[PDB]
This record gives sequence, C-alpha cells and structure tokens, in this order.
Amino acid sequence: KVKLFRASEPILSVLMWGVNHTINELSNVPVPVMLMPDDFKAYSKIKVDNHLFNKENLPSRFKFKEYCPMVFRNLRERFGIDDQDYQNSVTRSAPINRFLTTYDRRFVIKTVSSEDVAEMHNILKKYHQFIVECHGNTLLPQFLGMYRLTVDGVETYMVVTRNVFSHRLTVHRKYDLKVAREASDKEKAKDLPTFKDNDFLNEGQKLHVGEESKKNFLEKLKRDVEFLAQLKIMDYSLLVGIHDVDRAEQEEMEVEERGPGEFDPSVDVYAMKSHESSPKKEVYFMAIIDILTPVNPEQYSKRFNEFMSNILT
Amino acid sequence: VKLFRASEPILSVLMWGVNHTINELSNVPVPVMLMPDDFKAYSKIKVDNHLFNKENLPSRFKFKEYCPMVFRNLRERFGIDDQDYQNSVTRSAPINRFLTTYDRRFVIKTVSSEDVAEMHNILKKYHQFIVECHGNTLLPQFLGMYRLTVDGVETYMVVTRNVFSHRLTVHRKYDLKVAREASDKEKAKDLPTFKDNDFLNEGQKLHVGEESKKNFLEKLKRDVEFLAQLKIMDYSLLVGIHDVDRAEQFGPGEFDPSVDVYAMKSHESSPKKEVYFMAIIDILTPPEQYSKRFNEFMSNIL
Ligand SMILES: Nc1nc(N)c2ncn([C@@H]3O[C@H](COP(=O)(O)OP(=O)(O)OP(=O)(O)O)[C@@H](O)[C@H]3O)c2n1
Ligand SMILES: Nc1nc(N)c2ncn([C@@H]3O[C@H](COP(=O)(O)OP(=O)(O)O)[C@@H](O)[C@H]3O)c2n1
Repeated sequence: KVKLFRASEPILSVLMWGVNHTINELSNVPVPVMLMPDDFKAYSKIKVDNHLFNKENLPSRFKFKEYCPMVFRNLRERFGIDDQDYQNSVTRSAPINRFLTTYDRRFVIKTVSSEDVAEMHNILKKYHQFIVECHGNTLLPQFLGMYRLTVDGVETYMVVTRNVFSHRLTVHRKYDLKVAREASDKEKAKDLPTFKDNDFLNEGQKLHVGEESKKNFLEKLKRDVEFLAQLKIMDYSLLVGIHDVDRAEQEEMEVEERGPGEFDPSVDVYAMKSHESSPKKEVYFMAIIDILTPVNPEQYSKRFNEFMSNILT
Repeated sequence: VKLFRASEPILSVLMWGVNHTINELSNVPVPVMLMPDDFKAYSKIKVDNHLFNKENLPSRFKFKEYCPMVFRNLRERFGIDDQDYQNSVTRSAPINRFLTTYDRRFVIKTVSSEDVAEMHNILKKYHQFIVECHGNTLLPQFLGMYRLTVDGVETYMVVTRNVFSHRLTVHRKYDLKVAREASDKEKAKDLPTFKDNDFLNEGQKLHVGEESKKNFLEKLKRDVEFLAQLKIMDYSLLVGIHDVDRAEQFGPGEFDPSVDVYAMKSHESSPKKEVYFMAIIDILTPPEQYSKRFNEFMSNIL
C-alpha cells in the first residue's frame, strides 16, 4: 500500500508526491453543483521543508502548486476519468518518456512555460463550456491537470492530458499535420519519427475508416476547429498514429519464441478500426494537439479542415 | 469526507495536520531501529490556498511535526495504532487550552517553547526507558508534538494518552505533589483539582489490595527514579475516582484495560465500589530529593 515515490529524477518524485497529495486533498472537498467563477481563479499551494526526515526519495525542500483544481476535477469527470485512477497512474510507479507518460501509458505529462499556463487560463472558462456542451466528445486535448513544481528553487510547469494513442496497442507510424513542412533527415533517421505533412503526402498514405466513421469524425473536427478559431488560436496540429494489427500479432509471438486490433473506445477514445473492406487491418489514433500557443486563424480553420478532409476514406 | 469542521480554527488545523502527517508517515517505511538524526528531525509544511477549500480551513497556515519517526514508534510501543490515532483527532473536532479528542481518548495540551525544548532534552532517554519497561509505565505517554502557525502566531502542542476512562464519568479529582490545597475559587467548580492536603483531610483511601498495590508501587518507583536520574522535578500525580453507584443515578464500572490503561477496580473490602485512575503528569519543567518525598507520599495510600 506504501507509495515510495521513487523516480530517476527528483522532479518526477515531486510530481508523484504532488498528484497524490492534491488528489487526496481533493477527496475531502465536496463536489459542487456547478463551478463558481472563483473556482476559475483559484489555486492550491504547498511548501515542504523536511529535515533529517523522509529524504530517501523526495527532496527535503520543495513546493507544489495546482491550478483551478475544482475545474480540472470537473474536467477529469467530464472526460470519464476517475480521480483514483488518475492518481494511481501517476503514482503507482514513476512516469517515463519535456515529455512523459505514466507507467500505464494512459496519460501524458508535458513540461510547459509560464506563458502556456497564462494562455490556458485565458481560455479555461470557454474551454470548459465547450467540453460540457459536447459531452466530452472532441478531438481536442483533454486537459486533466496543470501543476507548477519548484525544486532547487527552479519552477517547472506541467500539463497533464489523455494520451492520443492506445495504452496497449503498439503505435507503428506517427504524423504531425498542420506552407509546407517535412521531417528533417535528423528526425527521419531516429527510432519513431514524427513525420510532418510533406512526408505524409509523399508516402501517399490514406486512412480507410469507413463512411459512418469518417462522417462522425469530420463533424467532430469541424466543431472543434471552429471553436479554436473563435478563440483566436493557431499553429495547432492533428496528430496521427497507425497500428498494424498483423504486425502486432507477429511481434507478441516473436518475443514469445523466447483481441487483435481490438480496443476500448472508453479508454482509447481517439482510436478507430479500419473499414472491413480495407487493404490492411489497421487501427488509427487521430486528435488535435498543440493549442496553447497564443497568416490568419480563420484561414487556419478553413485550410486545416480541408486538408484533414482530404486524408480519409 | 473529512471536513475538519471545528469549534475554533486552530482546531481545524490540528485535525488537518495530524491527518496529513499520519498519511505521509504511512508511506515512510518502519525502520529496523531509530537513528540519532530521528531525534533531531522534523516535518514542516506550509499551505497558501486561494479561493479553494476555504469552507473549513484557512487559506494560509503552517504545520510542523517534531521527531515523527520517534513519536510514531512511541505510539507503537504504547500499543496505539496510527489509523486510530488519526481518527480520534479527525473524525470530529476536539473538545473541552486543554483538549480531548471527540472520543475522549487522547489529551491535547498547549505547551510552551521551553516545554518543547525540554521534551527534546529528554526524548532519547525517555524513549529508551519506554522500551526498557515494555511500555508498562505510569509516565505520560507522548504520542505527538506539533507546532501550528495560523495568522502568523505559533501554537505548540503535545498529544498524550488520557489518564481517565474515555467512557466512565470520573467523580473526584486529586493532584498530589511544603503544603498545597484547593482555593475556595477552585473548590467552587464542577470538578475541582483538589491539591495534596485536601485529600488527606478528606480521608478517602484507595483499596487495591496487595498484589495490585505491590506491582503498582514497583512501577511508580521505577518512574520517579528515572525522573530523578534526569534531574526533573515539580511533577505531580493525578488521581481520579469513579463511584459506580453515583453513576447509577452497556456496563456499570465496566472498562477495557487495554483502553483505560490506568484504571483499577477497587478491592472487595472497600468502603464503596470505586474505579480509580492514577498517573504522573507535568514532567517537562526542569532537587532529586523530590523523588524520595513524592514516592513516600504515594506509599501510604493503599
Ligand atoms: N491569464 C492568466 N490567468 C491567471 N490566473 C494566471 N495565473 C498565472 N498566470 C501566468 O503564468 C504565471 C503563473 O505562475 P505565477 O508566477 O503566477 O506564480 P506566483 O506568481 O504565485 O509565483 P512566482 O512569483 O514565484 O512565480 C504568471 O506569471 C502568468 O504569466 C495566469 N494567466
Ligand atoms: N501519444 C501522444 N498523446 C498525446 N496526448 C500527446 N500530446 C502531445 N503529444 C506529443 O506532442 C509532441 C509535439 O508537441 P507540440 O505540442 O507540437 O510542441 P513541440 O514539441 O512542437 O514544441 C508530439 O511529438 C507528440 O508525441 C502526444 N502524444
């Protein structure tokens, strides 16, 4: 039952301690009927000065700040995520890979800037309104928590989201789609490259999701990018991951010498199975990412939507 | 859901803090032994909330625990489970500075800076004594020492186990330590703390028998010899009497000796049927001869 908070770097130990602490505190606060405006301006701040005490894995001195915890608790709920699940994914064992996921591949933690935190604040009220109006059905990032860590006097901002990719299905290819950009030879020659727009058009990959799936997808994406434009946001990308059912079927047995393509929409919410009549058996993960940035954002909406339309069947 | 609702805000912080520290402690393993740094150690946390969780807590406060490994171990050596300790302090606000937990199981006393200094001066020898007598002792059982800062003003507290039964109403009180007696002022309260002389005037005796009295005396002698060997004085013996029959105006004169650890039933050959609670108190204010006179006083009462 004993959480040690052991991690490779002290900041991660503090991250685990902080999420554990704040979720436990959150469990003694009742759940409100609605959020009040003050809930959107609030924060929790704790400052720890231990001494000759509990130093095995944590620092003796550190600080942890959580932003709008009532709000992200509500978001967590509206996205179908249990607080106990959230805390466990972050604390049963250290996250891994600044860019991290929890041990269980369920959630992503990104280090971010002061400015990103500011923008998140400027948009949070309208974003929560959007999430609730669409019952959480959106390809936008699902923000579950925003925290600030101070260790060795250095502040570090982090934003927690749900992973776009399946937490079980191996992802075989990745694209970042938003002028004309392509993957550097440097990126092109690494373990799993983020292949930009130009490489996707060069390769001629299309995604065969089947009529009904494609339509629900495009309706959802149109609602979302129009929201982003109405918030005067741009430079956002659509993230795309390909899982090859048959290759996975092989490797889970090739390591064995030493359902297939089945997934849970309650967990892998951006996942989509390939059309029954498709060249190969694939699973796709597609969602919008990178929306805290702030040439025209209206034209951004229109161009982005036309491109993403022309990448599906 | 622990709301930490309390009578005065300092009590809310006490509840939050003991809750916090006991939960943190449950993620700290139990060491093979205590090390010297454990006797110099401390936990310190500082809270600045804002537009958040202000219903029952303050937005800004600070909480310090002294020697958490030691007091946790003491707790164990006194037969006290950490989760129980935490519940008694947090399931419901303490009551009536002098406090007990809602369930009347532990006493929370405000104490001075100097008292904290003294507790530190003695803690290692005291813990060693606790372990040497397997916790069977009449000395105060220190379960936790904490510093609270709320509105920038610090408040020190020591938690100990209660002398009296947490269920049985106690009917008369004597504080035995020269010549001290109860003032007309003190004499005119609901339960007076009647000092040494008035108990001898009243002519109440306590009939515990022989075997009971004998083992009791062995324990009292051990304790005061320890306190002398540490050059401590001005300590008092607290004694409370429960007269079952007055209570009659589920169980009568019934208690759990694992819980009311200082209780004793009266001898069959006794004036009335009584239950007695006896333990040493106020041992933080720093001749030896006090040991001998004190123990002699307590000798002639069985
Ligand atoms: N639109 C908006 N609304 C808010 N409600 C809000 N809140 C914070 N930001 C921004 O990010 C930083 C947050 O940490 P803060 O710097 O504020 O944290 P704090 O000031 O306590 O500590 P420091 O002074 O030791 O850094 C701020 O400086 C801002 O750049 C906010 N932006
Ligand atoms: N699997 C998965 N699930 C998520 N929820 C998720 N969210 C963000 N990524 C990552 O965002 C990174 C770029 O991040 P981006 O915002 O473009 O910032 P830059 O790196 O350009 O500064 C991409 O390479 C993705 O790996 C995610 N990956």
